[PDB]
Amino acid sequence: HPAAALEPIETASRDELQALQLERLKWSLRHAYDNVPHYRRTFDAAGVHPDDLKSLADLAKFPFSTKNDLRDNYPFGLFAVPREQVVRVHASSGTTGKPTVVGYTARDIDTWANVTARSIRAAGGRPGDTLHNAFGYGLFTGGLGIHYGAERLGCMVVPMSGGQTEKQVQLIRDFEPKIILVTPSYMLNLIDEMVRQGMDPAESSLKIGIFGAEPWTQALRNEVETRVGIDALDIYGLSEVMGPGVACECVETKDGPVIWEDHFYPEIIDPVTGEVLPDGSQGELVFTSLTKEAMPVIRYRTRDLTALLPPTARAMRRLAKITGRSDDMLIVRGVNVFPSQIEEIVVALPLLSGQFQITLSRDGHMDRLDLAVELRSEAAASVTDGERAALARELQHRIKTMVGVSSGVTVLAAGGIPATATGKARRVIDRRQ
Amino acid sequence: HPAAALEPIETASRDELQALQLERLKWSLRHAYDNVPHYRRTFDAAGVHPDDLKSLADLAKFPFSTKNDLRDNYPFGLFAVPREQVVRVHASSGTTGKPTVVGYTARDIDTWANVTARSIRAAGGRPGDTLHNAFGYGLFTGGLGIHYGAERLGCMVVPMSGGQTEKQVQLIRDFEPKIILVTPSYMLNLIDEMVRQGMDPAESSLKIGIFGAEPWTQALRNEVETRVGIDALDIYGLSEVMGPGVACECVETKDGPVIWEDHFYPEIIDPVTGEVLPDGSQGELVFTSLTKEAMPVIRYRTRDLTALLPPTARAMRRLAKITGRSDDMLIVRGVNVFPSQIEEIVVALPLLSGQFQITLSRDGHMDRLDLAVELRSEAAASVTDGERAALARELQHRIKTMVGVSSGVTVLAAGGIPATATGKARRVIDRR
Ligand SMILES: Nc1ncnc2c1ncn2[C@@H]1O[C@H](COP(=O)(O)OC(=O)Cc2ccccc2)[C@@H](O)[C@H]1O
Ligand SMILES: Nc1ncnc2c1ncn2[C@@H]1O[C@H](COP(=O)(O)OC(=O)Cc2ccccc2)[C@@H](O)[C@H]1O
Ligand SMILES: [K+]
Ligand SMILES: [K+]
Ligand SMILES: [Mg+2]
Ligand SMILES: [Mg+2]
Repeated sequence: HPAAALEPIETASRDELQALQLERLKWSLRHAYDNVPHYRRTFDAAGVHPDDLKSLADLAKFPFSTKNDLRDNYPFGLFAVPREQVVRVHASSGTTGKPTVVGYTARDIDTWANVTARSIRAAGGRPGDTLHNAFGYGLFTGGLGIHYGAERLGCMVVPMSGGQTEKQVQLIRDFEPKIILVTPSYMLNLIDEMVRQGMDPAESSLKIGIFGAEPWTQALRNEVETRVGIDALDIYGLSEVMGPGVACECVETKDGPVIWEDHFYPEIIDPVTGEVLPDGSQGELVFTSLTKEAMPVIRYRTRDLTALLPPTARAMRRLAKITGRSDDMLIVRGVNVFPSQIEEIVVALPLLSGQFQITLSRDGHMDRLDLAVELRSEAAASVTDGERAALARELQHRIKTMVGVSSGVTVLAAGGIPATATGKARRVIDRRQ
Repeated sequence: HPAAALEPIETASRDELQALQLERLKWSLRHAYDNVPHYRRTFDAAGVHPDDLKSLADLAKFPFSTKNDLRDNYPFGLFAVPREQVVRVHASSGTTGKPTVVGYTARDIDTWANVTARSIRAAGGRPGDTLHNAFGYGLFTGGLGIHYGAERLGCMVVPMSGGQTEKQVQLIRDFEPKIILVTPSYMLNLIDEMVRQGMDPAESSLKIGIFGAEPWTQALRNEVETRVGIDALDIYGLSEVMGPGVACECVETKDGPVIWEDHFYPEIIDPVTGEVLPDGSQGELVFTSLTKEAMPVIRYRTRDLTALLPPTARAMRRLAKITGRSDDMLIVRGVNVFPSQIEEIVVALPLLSGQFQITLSRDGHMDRLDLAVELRSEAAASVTDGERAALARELQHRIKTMVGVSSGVTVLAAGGIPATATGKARRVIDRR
């Protein structure tokens, strides 16, 4: 429409694809090196120059980037263009109170829309389909990324965003979307609300669900597909690389997300040593962007554990199950949360010692985050019961506001959280299984 | 950058503008009549036909449309193209539990981006400026309309959306926007938060504030301009017509929103008789779209009371103060709320009689919505205090969810709300 068709590159030969990748990879390395002081330093210190890349395998010579490099160059230090050529910024959780920040040229936004349209098409969406977009609109990459891709595909986009459960179901009923884009966790909430409204979940217009932003199981898939009468497809990404639409599953094979590696070049490494592993081996997923202008990323470590699998329905490889992470990051209802994020907010309250413990659990199918924090000892003496309840509320509101997750808060006497014999607490107890 | 400069039509002659309007009006009326059964019907019933329009003055022959017509044709009954050619819907409060729903073709989106870019440019914005967009992103037209306009103009858009007050100020501090787009009420919240963070409001990077979605005073303008060190400009619109970017003020003259009447054709009428009034005269603003494909609107009554003023900085006319409305609609923090909307949610709870009263008040500079409802008599006798407090919280949450506004809720005994001698209550007491 024109976007009903596959792009030529989607069905290109392995040779054609690898030639394109090599030509873009040379450009992207040199773009990074010339235009981003950090990469100039980081390459120089590693003894490597862009010229050193003669073949795809030569990528292993180049250093890794991580979340720390963004943190150390906040807010815009990793831009490879002047800010006056940057039309979009997006923001998500960092390890400190400064968000992780990414920027995009006009071309970058166009590229993003194109791969996100490609993803929705791979999953079976078409021009003219009504599409219910329940990913968060705003600083998160999910909502706006899915928005542009769907609009580029010629879908009728319902910009629902991520809350208002009764209204979600009202509009699914009234607007009759064929496609829903939503976290897998919130999809379950929506099914529950259909039931409470007297709507059998299989009596909906939906034929396709495209789920991402967090891991989900085969069992969740079977449960959604069966109850709602849809094909459910897996859409992957992360803000640093672009957003959603880094990889997406094809409905013809349903055999895991296809990585759009004409744009986003994947490697798998041992998470401990950093050595590159052969395709089929489980390790940590690393990306190098091939077409990004504003913020090229070079061997960016996702911390996601997975594996690369051979091409099937496309010219490109696939991801295996994403089985966890190699850092301490939590995802709650699609929202990235670091324990250190919470710590910073906890310590900011002068009545609290800084001692804290997050317990994650499952209440039915819903994740629950519960936060215990300790008073300073001098404070137990003087803080009233009403004062410590308000302290709990205030802490809950700041975490909701600054991190973006809802949490139960409990305020304990000093020593109230079980510690090592010298006072060290386990920061995260995840019982969600 | 292809959006730094004015468009030719912006400084065209009045003759040339009116000739474009007439041609586009002929097209719009016929597009509506040919393709929307509703309009076929209302035109026919009014004894008029698109051919009947031979000059701009002939528009007064055509019937008005209103929110009711959207209500009666929900969700998509006023589309003039197949739904498969519509790429966007947006939704805002109706008088019922069904939202007011509007649709756009790909071309429509492009047209809307163009007039919103033009608006932000009029207010002094330029390609390369960092713009902090704090209008709500989602079903509201505000967030996404401003988004596409600012992107089109080549601003660095920060897609902040409407909440998270501490984070708003953190990112204004850190990202150093030159432009903020936000409701005028929420701008005041933001200034308070600056103070609480130990930031003097005048030590921001901001140079331009573009405020709308609701009426604001000269006094609010003076306060914001003084305290923040900016020029504040007024941007107007409504979802049925397109969104924000129907009209916007020029920083050159700061004499009220310029109507982009190459796209949106204004009339002022007496809100009682429907008679068209001469420019300079106070009445009700009525729009007819000139370029819209998916949902052409013909003589749509905004219910906004204002006047048309002569051109100054552009070829196009300006709006006077928007002084109020000719219906019972409320706006709280940019969110449209109908009393009938609230009634529908109240009546849905089977313990409650349906008797209700909204009190609006000003808590400092902040609007409060406070809602009293009555139990049915048989229920007072039997509902505990815990249950009745839970009822209040549930009503509060359903109003927040379905209407989009926060409110205090009180649950009273039957007759607890002052009524007429035969039990009619005043629905709205606006003390703001
Ligand atoms: N399909 C998925 N399966 C498993 N994990 C996922 C999946 N999608 C994203 N994640 C996790 O979340 C991260 C990035 O979170 P971030 O907030 O940066 O970006 C958005 O989650 C972008 C997104 C939005 C909508 C759909 C898909 C992707 C990644 O490193 C994974 O750990
Ligand atoms: N600048 C303003 N001055 C006074 N009232 C305004 C102004 N802007 C809009 N209103 C009121 O809000 C309605 C429409 O509400 P609705 O939600 O459909 O559309 C968005 O308020 C669109 C908007 C978004 C952001 C900025 C400006 C305009 C309109 O009929 C007026 O009563
Ligand atoms: K995520
Ligand atoms: K409004
Ligand atoms: Mg179904
Ligand atoms: Mg200033």
